Amino acid sequence: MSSLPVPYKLPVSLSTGACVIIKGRPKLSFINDPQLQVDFYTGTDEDSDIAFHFRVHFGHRVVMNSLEFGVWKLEEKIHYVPFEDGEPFELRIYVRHSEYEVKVNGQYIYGFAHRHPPSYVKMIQVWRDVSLTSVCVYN
Ligand SMILES: OC[C@H]1O[C@@H](O[C@H]2[C@H](O)[C@@H](O)[C@H](O)O[C@@H]2CO)[C@H](O)[C@@H](O)[C@H]1O
Repeated sequence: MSSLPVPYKLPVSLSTGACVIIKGRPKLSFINDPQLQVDFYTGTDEDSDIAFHFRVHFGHRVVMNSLEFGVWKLEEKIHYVPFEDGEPFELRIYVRHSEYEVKVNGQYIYGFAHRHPPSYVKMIQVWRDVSLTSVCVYN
């Protein structure tokens, strides 16, 4: 029941081989339609673009996208992701040469083809209805 502040922001540097590990817990029950959002920004300003947007509608679906010149682009969705109601989760995002690889709770979930070079990602924001245990960037 320790937590980072939410919304949480940190500066980052991403390269091939890097891994973002996010651990926390939904802060509300699923019947309350809670959400989790992770945004990889290509700048440090409020109005910077988002190279990778990962949004969990707990109990319903996951959507992924990018924000480019202020426009949401092609939405990619996952019907089922194994987040458990009331349980802690572990989310990992690996930076590969051609895609981000998304892992949740020991399962491979998705490969998101890059739309922007990861070298341009400058900060990450993790927010909405979560308590956050830790946000680590490796390599
Ligand atoms: O694509 C990410 C983007 O989704 C918007 O919401 C979408 C919603 O996901 C979709 O089911 C519906 O058909 O259209 C909505 C508007 O495009 C969010 O508004 C936005 O914040 C992003 O999360």
